[PDB]
Amino acid sequence: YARGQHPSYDMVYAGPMPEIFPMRRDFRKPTRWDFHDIEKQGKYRTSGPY
Amino acid sequence: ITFYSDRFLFRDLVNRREASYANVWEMDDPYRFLQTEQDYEDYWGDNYDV
Amino acid sequence: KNLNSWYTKGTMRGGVPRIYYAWMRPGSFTRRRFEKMRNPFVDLETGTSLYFRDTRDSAEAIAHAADSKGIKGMDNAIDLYNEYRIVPDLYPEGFQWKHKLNTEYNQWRSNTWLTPDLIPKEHRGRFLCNFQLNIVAYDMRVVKFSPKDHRQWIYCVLYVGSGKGIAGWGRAVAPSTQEAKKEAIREAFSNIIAVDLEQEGPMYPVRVNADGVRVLLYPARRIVANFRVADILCAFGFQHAGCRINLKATNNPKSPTHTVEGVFEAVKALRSVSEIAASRGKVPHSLIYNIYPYLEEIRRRKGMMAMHPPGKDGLLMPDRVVDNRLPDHLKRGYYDDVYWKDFFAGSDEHLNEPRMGLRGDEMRRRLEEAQDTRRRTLEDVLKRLGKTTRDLGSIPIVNPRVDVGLPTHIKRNYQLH
RNA sequence: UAAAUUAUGGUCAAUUGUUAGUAUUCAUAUUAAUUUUUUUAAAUGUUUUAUCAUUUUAUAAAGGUUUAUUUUUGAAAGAUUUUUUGUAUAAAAUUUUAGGAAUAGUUAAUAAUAAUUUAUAAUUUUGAUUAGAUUGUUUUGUUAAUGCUAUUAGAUGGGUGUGGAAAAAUAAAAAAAAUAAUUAAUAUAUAUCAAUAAUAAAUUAAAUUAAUCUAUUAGUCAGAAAUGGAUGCCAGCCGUUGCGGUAAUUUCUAUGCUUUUAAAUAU
RNA sequence: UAUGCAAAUAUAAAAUUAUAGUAAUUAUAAAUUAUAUUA
Ligand SMILES: [Mg+2]
Ligand SMILES: [Mg+2]
Ligand SMILES: [Mg+2]
Ligand SMILES: [Mg+2]
Ligand SMILES: [Mg+2]
Ligand SMILES: [Mg+2]
Ligand SMILES: [Mg+2]
Ligand SMILES: [Mg+2]
Ligand SMILES: [Mg+2]
Ligand SMILES: [Mg+2]
Ligand SMILES: [Mg+2]
Repeated sequence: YARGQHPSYDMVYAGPMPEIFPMRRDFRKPTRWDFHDIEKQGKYRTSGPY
Repeated sequence: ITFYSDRFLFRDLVNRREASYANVWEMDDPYRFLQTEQDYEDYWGDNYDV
Repeated sequence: KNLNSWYTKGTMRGGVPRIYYAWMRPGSFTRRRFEKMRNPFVDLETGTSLYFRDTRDSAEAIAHAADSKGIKGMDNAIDLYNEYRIVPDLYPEGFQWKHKLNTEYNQWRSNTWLTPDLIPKEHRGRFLCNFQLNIVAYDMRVVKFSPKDHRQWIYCVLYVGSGKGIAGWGRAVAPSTQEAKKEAIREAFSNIIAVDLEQEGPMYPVRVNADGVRVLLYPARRIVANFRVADILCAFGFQHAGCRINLKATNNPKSPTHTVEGVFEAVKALRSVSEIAASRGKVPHSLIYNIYPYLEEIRRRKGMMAMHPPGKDGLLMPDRVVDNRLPDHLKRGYYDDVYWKDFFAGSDEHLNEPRMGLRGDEMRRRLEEAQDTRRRTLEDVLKRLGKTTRDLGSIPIVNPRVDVGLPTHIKRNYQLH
């Protein structure tokens, strides 16, 4: 390496870092804009999903 | 977004083509990717053991 | 040392989703046309001789002095699935699965299937996506058909978009409101543009003018633009773009039409980075990893892996002519010891008489799936007795529906057993 | 006239107005300001001394200046027994008015000269002098940005000429020759030009010392939000196209209703 | 009908008018408009 004859491994030779073990299902997290009555999302109460 | 020339890999190409190894273990050891101390510090930052 | 963090770059649009790519653009994903060798290249025999040029010197390709036996390097396949990808993919393969019809894919994955009138022929079964419709403006123009006759025609400007990287805009002048809406929509699908999202926003400034409207599309940390221009740029799935129309916002001309046509024109003038890199005949920094396995087994080819068998080229020409075929009676009991007797039984390809060796039942099966005077055949004798074809099984008759004696039936089938 | 690597290094430039055929930085936007609010100022008597005197105590009055403002240590600092030195007043740059003409105790040499020394003098069209406006060369606002747009205030001639230096006639907030005082920063109700207060502007309570305050506006055609009732080209609205001709979602009034909640409006 | 006098479109410019304080703009070109002696 010191005389510059060592075969280079640089960050240029790296492809994508793959997802190997797939995490988990991300279940839908209830937000303030998901409500079965249009009332619970009011203008006087709810200013946004969170 | 760097654009390399066509022959950009030549130096490394003749370095690889002319390499030689005492045994085959030296040929592919897992750690040939690493030269400086910065390399060893990036490769093991995860295990607080190592 | 780069104080902008890639961690926080972007603009929340609230509910508006946009797509992002984990690595490359999805069209570039499945490469199967080069992998499974469907290309015109392979079909034209020409140039296949070139895999084998080492044959041009006979005593050499035996001797193996030169390490280059192959087109691109040391052998014909060193890395088949890696090397070639180092060219920027200008014309990616895209979606190649034919298991359904184009219209079935279209039907399932796209709302666009429900509105067959709004789409031109070239795009008809071609879309897998859902499109949003945004109506920018309605307006009224007077249309004079004659010096007395006057009609009120209306005028639509809208843009179709899907945040998955595809949008388009249209405008039209028609008699009714609904009419101009539909017209504008098919005019917008005629003009559809797409954007390469590998880069997620323009990497250089685009300075371009629509008619009288000077537009600047430049790289930004997030999306910054007029509300309308902004969700137009969101319709393409741009995270990092930012864009400005006409210097000062008060500058003439300014119409809703102008605002739309401007940003669409600008985006239509944008060049992808890969395209730029190929344009100069150069290798992009992003695509170099593909060369790695190649470069790897250059390094690793020393020693035995570089060695070829002395004397042997791998090309073995035919010399003699070999035929092992046999007359049927010879192969009737040929494989009895290796396998069971009657080895070739119902085999149509491997026998000149497909029905020989068969026991009566299996012979009857074939006709069974297959299906003039006052005489009774044995067929209707069975129908009036109600025995079908199965009950006769110890009797030499196979075809019940022929008019012939039992002895005839015996002699016709005799060679079979 | 060749590429380069021992690989992201030398530390963030990044632009958001709903328009009305077209050409041209020009109405309605944000930020910054004036409109707009008494949480930072303040009262008269300076003071020693050897006595009618003599020592100490040096740039906020006005006037309007654009080739313009420049200086010492001999005072004090300041230390030895007495004579102690030299360096300074000068210049160079940057200088405004839409449409432009002459200015003048006057230049240079002589010299401690000349209200009448000598000379073919000096300033000006490369913009003078008068005259208007104006407090000059680290200070602001806007902006991604060469820009555009601010910056106060303070040196106004001489005439017994003191003093180191004229800066010398109310208007401090500079301890002024014995330690006045430091347990002080609080100053009541005045001013000048500054100094951005609607400080969780609305539900669980203030690890206080409970002291100041009782606090509201807009719109309602286009573009979030409408109905009655009047009115009838009138009265009136008007950021803007424009509205008002008995049915006005654009005027007035009543009631509701709308707002993304430090206000509308004007400059 | 070029012996006196006489600079002057051939473009160096910042929205129209207006002697450079007046009004709020102005200017602009191809849609549309029935009779011109063709076998
Ligand atoms: Mg090298
Ligand atoms: Mg305008
Ligand atoms: Mg003064
Ligand atoms: Mg003056
Ligand atoms: Mg000067
Ligand atoms: Mg001077
Ligand atoms: Mg005097
Ligand atoms: Mg509305
Ligand atoms: Mg009103
Ligand atoms: Mg009435
Ligand atoms: Mg009404």
